[PDB]
Formats: sequence, structure tokens, C-alpha cells
Amino acid sequence: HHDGFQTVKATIDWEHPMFKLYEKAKRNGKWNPADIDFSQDQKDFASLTSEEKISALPLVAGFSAGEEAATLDILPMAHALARQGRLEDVLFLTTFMHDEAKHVEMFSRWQQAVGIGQMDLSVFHNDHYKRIFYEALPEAMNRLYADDSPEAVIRAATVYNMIVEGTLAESGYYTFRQIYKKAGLFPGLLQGIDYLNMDEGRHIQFGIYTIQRIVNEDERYYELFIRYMDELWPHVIGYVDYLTELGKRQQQLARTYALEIDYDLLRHYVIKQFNLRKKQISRT
Amino acid sequence: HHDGFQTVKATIDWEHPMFKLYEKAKRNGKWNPADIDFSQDQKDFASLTSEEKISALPLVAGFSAGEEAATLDILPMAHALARQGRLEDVLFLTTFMHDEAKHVEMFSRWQQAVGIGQMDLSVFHNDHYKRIFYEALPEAMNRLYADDSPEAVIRAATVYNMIVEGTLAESGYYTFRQIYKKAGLFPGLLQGIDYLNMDEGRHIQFGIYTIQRIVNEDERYYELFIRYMDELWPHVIGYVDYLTELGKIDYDLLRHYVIKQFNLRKKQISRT
Ligand SMILES: CCCCCCCCCCCCCCCC(=O)O
Ligand SMILES: CCCCCCCCCCCCCCCC(=O)O
Ligand SMILES: [Fe+2]
Ligand SMILES: [Fe+2]
Ligand SMILES: [Fe+2]
Ligand SMILES: [Fe+2]
Ligand SMILES: [Mn+2]
Ligand SMILES: [Mn+2]
Repeated sequence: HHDGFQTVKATIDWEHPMFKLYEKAKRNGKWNPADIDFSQDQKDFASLTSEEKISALPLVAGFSAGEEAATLDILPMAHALARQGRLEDVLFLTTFMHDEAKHVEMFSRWQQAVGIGQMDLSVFHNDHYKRIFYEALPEAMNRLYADDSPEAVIRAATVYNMIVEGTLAESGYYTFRQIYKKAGLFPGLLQGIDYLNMDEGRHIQFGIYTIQRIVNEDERYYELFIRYMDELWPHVIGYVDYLTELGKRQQQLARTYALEIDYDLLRHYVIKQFNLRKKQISRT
Repeated sequence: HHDGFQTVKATIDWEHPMFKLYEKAKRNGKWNPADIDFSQDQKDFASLTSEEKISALPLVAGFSAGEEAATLDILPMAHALARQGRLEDVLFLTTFMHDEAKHVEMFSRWQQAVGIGQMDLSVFHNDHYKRIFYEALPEAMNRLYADDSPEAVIRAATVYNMIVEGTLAESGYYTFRQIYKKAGLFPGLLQGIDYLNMDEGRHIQFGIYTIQRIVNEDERYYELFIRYMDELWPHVIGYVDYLTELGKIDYDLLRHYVIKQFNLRKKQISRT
């Protein structure tokens, strides 16, 4: 039952940080995946050798499943904050969810356009990937339906916003630019990634706001955050190692396009992102 | 756990009706309540007598609470269809939810601008209004977390889309235009109502799609739909009666518009 309604008893809290982020989301999140021209991506992909064609698919496989999970799995956080009466957070999260729908859509449109929609890309999800995206993420989010304690909310935000978005997704944007933008390939995909990277800046800010406000109540939760970050790292790097090992086995795309793909620089960027995210939460 | 992912094994079902509605929602649903200029609404409201001022508040109180409930209470429907693997429905519902967020925002910005944001408007929710929006609506939606049976989904869409949106909300837009558009009052609010009414056409389409696809499996669900509609009618008309009595502009014309919408919504679902 509803006890009453905030915008009947009072108004929206116009100065709330999540209302301000909601306003930025509406202003800055206008792109439509349906407007991206993928006709050159189709030609690029068809001109690749079958072995150059493979080079790109593990990353796309990781993002398609990642964004699809993100779309489904943010719903429990919106429910939990709604139940807590956090109306401005909920408003913001409608833009978060609609962003993720556009991200799932964008990657699926690319796969359709380049002619791999019919290919099952699950083969590029190794055990570490599955531990994060098939298991740990939905588990942490679904918990919130029955347990919205500070510990549960910190864990959900850590897995979703700080690891999946703030570490893996961020490193995936960078990787995509380091390879395909340098090669001059897949302009529509890169246009999509750029829009998506802009959206995700807000998503990470929501995760920081959420973790920090809970840490602010009791510094003890800061140790929980660091611990949960560290619990997931073995699967973060276990998946990065797998993609790295795949990239190192099929190198014709790098050879062909004179790319010196520095996977050790990429691996270093993942480590950088992970420690950067930790640093954006403070004990006090 | 996730078993797999549709956009990894295959793609979005591009021809799905809810994917098509999602595409339409992106193309058509671009407005921003923050762009509406409410400066003349403030002057219009200050120009009213105290008695005229209060006459305007019950309808706004009903909408502000209604849109806030809608924002919160669509989440279980999104969850239940997500759990059923109905990805295109879920994509569409992200536009549904962000629409309701704009609707809540719009009416709250209007209250702030005209100077009643500090006034507790709960006094204009009578028992019938509370039965629907404080109780029946969240009850039917939340049920879906533990019971996503056809009967539960039909009931949820009936209360939310066919009664709250298709009957009360539709009749409220009409009412605002019959009274204030004709009076030349609150142009910012009426601009908002117009955008909101465009959005809500899609929301009603989702409810029709959802109810009819379940009805298509079994005509016993058609009778359930009609029963749930009739079960809520006394509170619908109990609230309309309350608003009409406060108003005392053809109220019998408005009251008949409500009945018209109610019967219209029933006729948009077919037994067959
Ligand atoms: C060799 C370096 C590898 C770099 C890591 C590649 C990461 C692939 C990204 C897939 C998951 C991203 C999903 C984000 C969803 C969301 O917005 O929450
Ligand atoms: C005098 C005739 C009265 C006509 C009916 C007035 C009803 C007031 C509006 C309140 C309901 C708002 C519902 C929100 C709709 C949504 O789910 O998006
Ligand atoms: Fe995100
Ligand atoms: Fe391993
Ligand atoms: Fe609606
Ligand atoms: Fe009554
Ligand atoms: Mn995303
Ligand atoms: Mn609405």
C-alpha cells in the first residue's frame, strides 16, 4: 500500500543529486540507436577475412550479454529504492533503464546489420564471464527484493556499477577504440559506443552516490565495499585474460591494419579502472 | 541466474509489436517537462479568488498522486515480463516508466511554480480514490513478484492500464481541457497535459496488447477481465462523484465521458 505521495504532500526535492542527474540524463541522453547508419559497418565486416571477422566477436559477445543483463537486472534496485521512498533516485533510474535498453538495442542492431545475428555468440563467454554476468550480478540485484539492508545495497551497486560498468564496460569502450577506431573500421559501432560511454558516466555516478551515502552513515561499510570489489577481481581479470589470449591467437586483423595491439596496455587499463573506482569512494 | 541471453544467441525480435511500440515511443516521446514555461500559470493562479484557487486543486491532487503511483507501480510488471523472457516488452516498458517519471515531474513543477508545492493536497483524496491508488493498484502490481499467472497479469493490466490510464486519466485530460483551455488558464499545464496524453496512448496500447494476448489463450480470461473492470467501477464513479460535488462547466457531460471511456476500454478487448 502507498502511505501517501511526496508530490501531493510536498514536491520533488529539486536540489537532490539524483534529480539533478535525472535532469542531465534527459538533456544529454537523446540518441536513438535506430538512427545510426551501419551500412559501412556491413561492408567493413564483409571485407574481412573469416579470421579477421572473428577478432571482433568476443568483445561484442561480452557487451551484448552485458547490456541485456543490465537491462533486466537494474529493476530490483529501482524497486528497493522506490520502497524506501527515494523518489528522485527512481526518477533517475527510469533514465538508467531506458539507457540500457538503447545499449542492448545498439549492439543487436550491429549484429543484425553485419550478418551475424544468427550466430550464437555464447561460445565467447568463459567460466569467469558467466560467474559475473550469468550468476553474481543477478544474484546481488535480486537479493534486494527480500533484503534492502545497507550491506545488500552496497554489494549490488559494487557489482553492477563499480565492477560491471566502472571496470569492465569502461575498459571495453577503451579497447574498442584502441583497435577499431585506429583501424578505421565499424564507424556506426564506434558512434554507438561513444553515445553509450556518455550514458554510462551517469550510471557510474549513481553507483558512487549510492555507495557513498551508505558509507557516510557508517564507515564500517567502506571495508565491505573494498572487500566486495576484491572478491570479484579474479573473475574480472580471468575474463580479461581470456579475451587477451583470444586476441593473441587471432592476430590477422592487427597485422592487416598495422595495429600493434598492446594487450598489456589494455590489461593495465583494466587494473587502472578497478583501482580508480575504489578511490572514488572514501571512508568518510 | 541468467540461462543465456537473447541478443547473444540471436537478436531482438524486430517485428514484435512491443518492439514496434518501443520504436514509436523513442521517436514520439522526446518532450521535457523542464522546457515548459509555467510563468503565466503562476500569474493565472494568483489572479484567481481563493475559492477559484481551491477548485483547481482536487484534479491536480488526483493526477500528482496517480502519476507517482504509476511510476512506482509499473516496476513489478517490468520484472514479471523480464522473468518470462519477454525482452521486447521490457524495452518498451523502459519508455513507459520514463514517461511516468516525466508525468510526475510535470505536475510537481506546476505545483511549485504556482505556489502550492508546500500545500498538502492529500485532503482531496477521498476513500474511493484511496481504494484505487493507495491500495488496489499497488496490490495488483506487487502480486506479480510472487504470482505471474495469466490471471495475475490480466488483473494488473486491467487496474493499471484500463482503469487508471484508460478510464480515469483519459477523463482527467478531457476535464482539464473542457474547463481550463476554455477559460484561457494555465497554458503551461495544458501543454504538459497534451504531451502526457500522447504518451499515454502508447501505455494503453501496451495494456490492450497484454490483456488480449492472454485472452487469446482462453476465453475464460475475457470474463475475468470484464469482472475486474466492473469490480473497480464503483470506486471510479465514487471518485468522479466526489469531484463533481466539489465543483458545485457541464459536470454531467464530464461524468458521461468517464462512463464512455470505461465502456470503450471494455470493447477494446475481444472474447475471440
Ligand atoms: C583485452 C582487454 C579486455 C577489456 C574488457 C572487455 C569488456 C567487455 C564488456 C562487456 C560488459 C559491459 C556491460 C555493461 C552494462 C551496464 O551498462 O551495466
Ligand atoms: C469531473 C470528472 C472527473 C474525471 C476524472 C478525473 C480523474 C483525475 C485524474 C487522476 C488519475 C491519474 C492517473 C495516472 C495515469 C498513469 O498511469 O499514467
Ligand atoms: Fe549502465
Ligand atoms: Fe580461470
Ligand atoms: Fe501511463
Ligand atoms: Fe462512497
Ligand atoms: Mn549500458
Ligand atoms: Mn502517466
